[PDB]
Amino acid sequence: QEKMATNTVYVFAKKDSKYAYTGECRSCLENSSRPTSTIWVSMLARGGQGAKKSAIGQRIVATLPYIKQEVPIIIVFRALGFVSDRDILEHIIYDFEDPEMMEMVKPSLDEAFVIQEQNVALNFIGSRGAKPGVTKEKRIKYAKEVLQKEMLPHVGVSDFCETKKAYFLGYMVHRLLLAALGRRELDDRDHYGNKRLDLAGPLLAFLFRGMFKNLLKEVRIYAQKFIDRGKDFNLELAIKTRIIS
Amino acid sequence: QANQKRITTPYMTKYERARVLGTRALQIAMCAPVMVELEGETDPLLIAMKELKARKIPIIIRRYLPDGSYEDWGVDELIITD
Amino acid sequence: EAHKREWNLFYQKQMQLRKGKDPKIEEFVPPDENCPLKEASSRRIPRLTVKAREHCLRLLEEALSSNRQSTRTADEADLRAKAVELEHETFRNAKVANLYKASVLKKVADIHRASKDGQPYDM
Amino acid sequence: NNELEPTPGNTLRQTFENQVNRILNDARDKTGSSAQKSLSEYNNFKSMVVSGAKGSKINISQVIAVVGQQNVEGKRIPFGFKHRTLPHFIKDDYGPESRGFVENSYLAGLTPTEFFFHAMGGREGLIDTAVKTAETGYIQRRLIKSMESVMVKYDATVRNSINQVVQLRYGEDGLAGESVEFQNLATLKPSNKAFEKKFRFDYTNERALRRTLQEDLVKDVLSNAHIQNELEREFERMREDREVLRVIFPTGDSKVVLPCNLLRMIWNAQKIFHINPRLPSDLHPIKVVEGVKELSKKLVIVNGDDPLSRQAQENATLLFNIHLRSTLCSRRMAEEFRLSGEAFDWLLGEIESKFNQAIAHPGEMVGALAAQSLGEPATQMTLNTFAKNVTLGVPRLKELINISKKPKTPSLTVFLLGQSARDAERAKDILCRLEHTTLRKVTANTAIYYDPNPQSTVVAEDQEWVNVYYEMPDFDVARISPWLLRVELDRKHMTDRKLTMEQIAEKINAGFGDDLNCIFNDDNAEKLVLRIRIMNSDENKMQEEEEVVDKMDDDVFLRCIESNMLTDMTLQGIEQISKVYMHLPQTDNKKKIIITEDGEFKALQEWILETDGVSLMRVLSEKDVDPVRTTSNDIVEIFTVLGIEAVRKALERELYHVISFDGSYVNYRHLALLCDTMTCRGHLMAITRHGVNRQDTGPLMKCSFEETVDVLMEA
Amino acid sequence: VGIRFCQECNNMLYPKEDKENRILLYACRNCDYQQEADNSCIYVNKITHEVDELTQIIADVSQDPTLPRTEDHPCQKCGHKEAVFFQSHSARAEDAMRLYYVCTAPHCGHRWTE
Amino acid sequence: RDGKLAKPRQLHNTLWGMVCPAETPEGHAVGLVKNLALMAYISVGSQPSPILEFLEEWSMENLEEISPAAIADATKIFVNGCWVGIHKDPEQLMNTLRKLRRQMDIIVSEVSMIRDIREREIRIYTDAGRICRPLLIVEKQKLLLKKRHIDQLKEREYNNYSWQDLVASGVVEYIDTLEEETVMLAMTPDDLQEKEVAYCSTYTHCEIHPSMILGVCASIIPFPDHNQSPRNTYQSAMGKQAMG
Amino acid sequence: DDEEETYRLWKIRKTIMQLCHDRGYLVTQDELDQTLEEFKAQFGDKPSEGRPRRTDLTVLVAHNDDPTDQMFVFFPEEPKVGIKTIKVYCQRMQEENITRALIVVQQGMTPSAKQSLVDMAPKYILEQFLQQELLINITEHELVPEHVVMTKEEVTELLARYKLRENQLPRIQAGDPVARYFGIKRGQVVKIIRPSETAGRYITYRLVQ
DNA sequence: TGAAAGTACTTGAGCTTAGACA
RNA sequence: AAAGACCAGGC
DNA sequence: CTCAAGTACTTACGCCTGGTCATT
Ligand SMILES: [Zn+2]
Ligand SMILES: [Zn+2]
Repeated sequence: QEKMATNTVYVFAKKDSKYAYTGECRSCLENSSRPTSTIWVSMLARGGQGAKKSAIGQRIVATLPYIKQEVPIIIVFRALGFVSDRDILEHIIYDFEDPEMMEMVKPSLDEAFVIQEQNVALNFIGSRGAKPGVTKEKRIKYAKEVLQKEMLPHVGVSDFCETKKAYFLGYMVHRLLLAALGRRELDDRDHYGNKRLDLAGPLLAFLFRGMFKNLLKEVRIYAQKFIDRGKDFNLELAIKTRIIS
Repeated sequence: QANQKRITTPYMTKYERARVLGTRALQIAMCAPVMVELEGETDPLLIAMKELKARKIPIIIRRYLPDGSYEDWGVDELIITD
Repeated sequence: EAHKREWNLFYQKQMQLRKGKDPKIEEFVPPDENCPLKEASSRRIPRLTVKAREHCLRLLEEALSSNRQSTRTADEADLRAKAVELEHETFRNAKVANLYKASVLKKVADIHRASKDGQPYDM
Repeated sequence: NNELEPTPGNTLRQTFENQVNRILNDARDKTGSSAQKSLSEYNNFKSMVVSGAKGSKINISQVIAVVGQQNVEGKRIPFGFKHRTLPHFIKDDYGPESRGFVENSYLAGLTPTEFFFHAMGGREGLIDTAVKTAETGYIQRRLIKSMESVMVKYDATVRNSINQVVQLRYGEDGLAGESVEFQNLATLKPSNKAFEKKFRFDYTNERALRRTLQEDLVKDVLSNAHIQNELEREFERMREDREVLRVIFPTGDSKVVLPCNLLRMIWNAQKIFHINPRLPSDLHPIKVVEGVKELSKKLVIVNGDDPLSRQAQENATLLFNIHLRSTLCSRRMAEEFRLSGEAFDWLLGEIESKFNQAIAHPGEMVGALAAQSLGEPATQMTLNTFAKNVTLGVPRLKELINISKKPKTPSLTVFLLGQSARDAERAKDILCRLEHTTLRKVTANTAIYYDPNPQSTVVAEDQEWVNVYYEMPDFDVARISPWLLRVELDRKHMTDRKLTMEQIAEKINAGFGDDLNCIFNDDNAEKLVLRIRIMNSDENKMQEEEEVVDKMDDDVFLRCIESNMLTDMTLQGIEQISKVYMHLPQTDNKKKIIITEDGEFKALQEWILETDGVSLMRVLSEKDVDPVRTTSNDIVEIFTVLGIEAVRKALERELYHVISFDGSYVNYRHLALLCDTMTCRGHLMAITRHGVNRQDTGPLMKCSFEETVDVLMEA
Repeated sequence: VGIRFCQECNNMLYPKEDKENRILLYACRNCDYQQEADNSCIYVNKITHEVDELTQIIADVSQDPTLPRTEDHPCQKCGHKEAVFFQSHSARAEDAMRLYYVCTAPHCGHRWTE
Repeated sequence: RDGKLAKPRQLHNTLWGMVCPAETPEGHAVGLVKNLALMAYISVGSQPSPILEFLEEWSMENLEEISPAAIADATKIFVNGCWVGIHKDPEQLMNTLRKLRRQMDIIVSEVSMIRDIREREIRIYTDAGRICRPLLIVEKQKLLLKKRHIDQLKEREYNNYSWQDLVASGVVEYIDTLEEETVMLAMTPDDLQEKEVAYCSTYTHCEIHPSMILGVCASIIPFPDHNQSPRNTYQSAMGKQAMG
Repeated sequence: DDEEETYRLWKIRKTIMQLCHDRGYLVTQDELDQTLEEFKAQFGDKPSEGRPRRTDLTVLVAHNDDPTDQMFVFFPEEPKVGIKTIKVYCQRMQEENITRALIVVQQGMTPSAKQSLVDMAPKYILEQFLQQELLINITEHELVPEHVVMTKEEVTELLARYKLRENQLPRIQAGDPVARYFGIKRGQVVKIIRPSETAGRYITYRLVQ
């Protein structure tokens, strides 16, 4: 079965979408768990958003998973613990001797004027989660977990992978900008170098992962229903090989 | 409408010819008396065709006008296309 | 088409406030005593002071004098009327002040060019 | 090395590709001609091609000489890899081998790269065949269900299920499309001198009459003045018919479809009765005239003695009567055909019988027949249309059928009235006055500087005219805004549209009030530079205390001003007109056809304008644009501008174009029925659920078309 | 034309106007920092963007085996015979089929267009 | 399959030698169902631990210890999509990686290594599902496949010398698609490698035989290059129905 | 510029008088073919701060059959016509006792203006026409065929001949540009004569609703 | 891993005022 | 076996 | 109260052959 190659950065341009140039990375973590968590980084065409865009085409924004609508890229970068704009630009822009790309990223910095703290950026993201947390701390925790675990898991998942995530997101924004300059050709979907083939191995692996997970869920259910007595527990009657078979 | 002031084509349409031939053939195959003389004709369709060529089919075609009126044309009154 | 009214409103409201209080400021000065300007008391071109038209007339006069000391025309008495007529033609052909000044400067070059072409500046 | 100049309307890449394609196509055509010239008479490929059983000349060319260029999506083989077609080729190789031109032929065998490129080329045809069929079938179903109840009633008026009149007579002439053939009027086109020489029957000669007419009839023709009067009346009526034809048929298209073939039965009468052209005829010309006049009465499409019925009959049979009087003319009978009297009577009888046979039979299901006759060619039509580009084939037919509010390529052809039609400079002037040219299209670069005092001129080159301009009684004394917006105008784009800074500054003033300072460099320079400031100061008042919060600091206010100028300045032309093309047409439909002083039809090559994007109202209102011939391919704006009958005609034209582009022919009555059923209720009714179910037909009629339960709920 | 950064919070400096002295000032809005603006220009827009590609062209491109190379045009600096050539290789480059040559041989890295 | 988008269905330049061009089903599935080429091999997957360990042992720099000011001139290093760091000498790194894959010490022959010179990226893929085909290796203008290899393969029986030993000798290399982007191939050695009117001199790989681009069903066609490509497709789809 | 507006006024007046002639109103032959120079001399060249103020450009015409009904063409000076303008202009309308008049708007009308326009049907009828729509004669376009307004007797004869009820005829909405051109109200029938390449001439009747 | 479009709904906005004569 | 889905294939 | 500018439904060839599978 054909499918898009995972963990790599692609840039596509839709004819009628509100995004002029869209960069996405279908990311999976070593195929160990979860199907895929994919992230979009796009540029808001040319039509005015009320009060800021009056230039050659800018306002890079992000679409995080489990977030209903768009989030500014600089706010996401600040949510990773990077406060100063120069560090964010260093992660995004690798050489400051090129002024045009800096001019294009400028209004994305302009949007994130209001959000200047890491914690307030995390609250900004968390208030835009699947369900808004009642308290500030719950939203902070939810946003931190989304940023750390589900958003771009292939670069890293555990704690201090924040710097690696920031570098990879900067690379994403850099590729999107390079597409905006036209210095890089738009990626072709039909290019077979961007496609992977799921043979018997990967397909049976995807099947067996969920099947064994369901087996473990049933074992846990049986164990919970049999432990309330407190008598004992035996595995042989707790396992239904019928599930996998 | 009345026999006077009839306005349709005096030619009989191919649809009228087809339906009148089918109806006459069915009647003939259901023991109706034949009008034209038959020379060893056991097939009702050819009998009906010969009847049409002789203008002896005892059928009048009621041509419905779009306004709800109608006009009665005998097969003999209509002139055969062939 | 929706943004046209939006931009019009935004521009007009953001530059109207720039005008500040007391927006009357007209004080149309009449021709003082001897302005060599046909229909000098004309308000057709807004913010076109009479002294500005006199300055343009003097610039045209200097251009015609430079042409005079390159082609040896008759005298200055007719050149005064020549400059007045050129200024009046430019004024009629102009509708706004900056365009009038631009047309005045455009004629001056043509003249100087003809003086460089050594030929008299004809009509 | 950049010696290739760009053809107007095309980028350098487009012109280079056009040149390469022209070279390769010319090479392939030359090789094919050389190969076909080398085939012997015994060659079986040639034997099959000349017979037309199967194959074609290009087939022999591909087999023997050269397969030819392979195209994907109407273009040369793309760069699937990084700036290279296949890894075997170097990057950025635009040569014929690298981009898919197959030098070898099928007999010689393709090289592996050529084999893969040919596989790609054939994949295009395979995909088109597999994918267009569904949409063509859906189009046929929609057309059928729209027309399925349209029928010819017994009064020959074509009516739908609700008895609403679609056409007064089927095909506007009342006759079926099976018996008609192509015929030439032979009266439309002939020079007035030739028309008179051919159709007058000059009886004064007294030698031609002896040669062509029998000796007995010559004295009868000459002596009686009533004969001459009737003949002159016949010629006058024929001249009036000539004028009517020239009104009906511009462009001088003499090929028309008519029920019975006059020349063929004239020839049949010659052969049946053994007519000898070498001998004088015994046919009296007055007998010919009277026979024609009597025959015209018995060819009845609309029966009735009412003046309305008489006029309807005359209009329905006008073209055929004109052709009959042209072909059955007395002079033509006496000179060319030489028919005898009995032969002429038999010919009249045959004409009457065949015309009566050709009349459409009441009860004929014309709606479904027209819908199928329209949908059948759509199956053989290509889904793809690939320097004006217009959608053709199945997508264009879909756009016309649905009347899409936004067609993919809406174009508007424009004709010029005066000298601009012939002269190229005025045509370019109209081109520039029609094409939308905003400020961005003409300026090279723009920048916002800081000039605290105008005399400072932080930019050096602007010192001269700046110190020229600010040395007058101006508003320099007050707080002239220190923020300067400086724009640079591209000389090439400046002179291409024949624009000047006076026009641009006038537009700036009109759009932004007199409170905006604009200063420019009166050309004759090196940088068509224009300087603009935002002068307001405060009319020489006291500083500024407690300024309003939304002051919009002049730097970012100049930002908004510059953006608005660069985006919505509309310096010239009309909006929604992206690009206007200009060329001299070579096809007669776009050429100017006039009637000379000799009455002949001559075609004049005049410049015409094709636009990307349509605004019919303003283009028609524009000076020197021909208001009569200007038209657009999209239908909605024609409905909103010119009316519903203009929509009928334009939709018929668009359908005819999209059908006959490939060379196919469909009889006119089906197109007329489709356009009439679409333009029947007074509005543009779409052939789709919204418009077929919008009619006031029966609920069971609608429930068979795409709605079912919804229509039954409403009922 | 470019972007200048603060030195206290390392944020972006936006142009401000010094009313009292009438000089262009770059004032960060995150803090109170203000600095003198040397260039006196803020924004430059080359919409026709007559940009030079050789400034965007890297020298290691000469190491590409997939690129064509000719000995016809030598290096201006080192005079090496063999040089790799390629087209613009850039989108939105208007209409340009011109050739951008890169000199081969190690440590040269010279580039020129003709 | 109901989708009318005709773009994905088209035969791509990217499918050369990778998927059979002629063979494809007919109907709504044209182009969307593809059968493998004769020489095409699918990457099975490998843990990218030894490659990362070698990269760490081969200098380079991680992302945590990197200075953002010195990353512009350096070339980024990607392993299975994840960004591991940068390297300042891409040429020698790529040469050593190629040598190691040729001799199969640390990098298995399945792993693909790509150097995008214009964009300064280096991508190393150990992922499963990548499609790859073997290709001969060219050094200078001569093949690495010599007479002795063919002599030993002629006696392949009772020799214990097979395709694996040929690959382990650094003669043949498995090149996937996005590495085929950075490769330059020669059709046949006896024609495109020898000196002629100069077209290319930097050939790095040569195809085994061009007929290997065809699939199982399209390989049985005699003289398939003399046929119209749609007819080759028809014969390919029809040979599955041939009776025997 | 100013000459552009002069040409606009001349073209609008020419099209308006052609429209009035097509509706059976007495229009002098010289007025129909009026050169730009002749109009410029008659109405005084530049309209901006000049002789023609868009007033006295108004046209009063009389119907051929009866000179009493007449018709009197309109030219509001404002870019957008309001209630007060049409109110005083209807005061003129009642002072002259005529019934039929037009409306030549520069850009558009307020919704209240349109509602007041439709308010009285029998007392006075007024038709609103955009400035742009009058810059060309749509009836002269090659696509638009000849339209003839049928009298009630002709409509009755047509219905009796074909035995059709009124709604069985083809329709044309009153908002059609050609229908507006002839000032046709709902219930009238327009006779349409167009050439055909099969019969030579075809007459179509379109009921207006 | 990548419809596309036409139609039926809502929802927000949003525009000088003053009394006498009239 | 019944209708449901899926798949492959012919024109 | 009342106009243009966002959110929901609704549909995408014609048959024809067969084989397999889970529910019933
Ligand atoms: Zn700061
Ligand atoms: Zn060098």
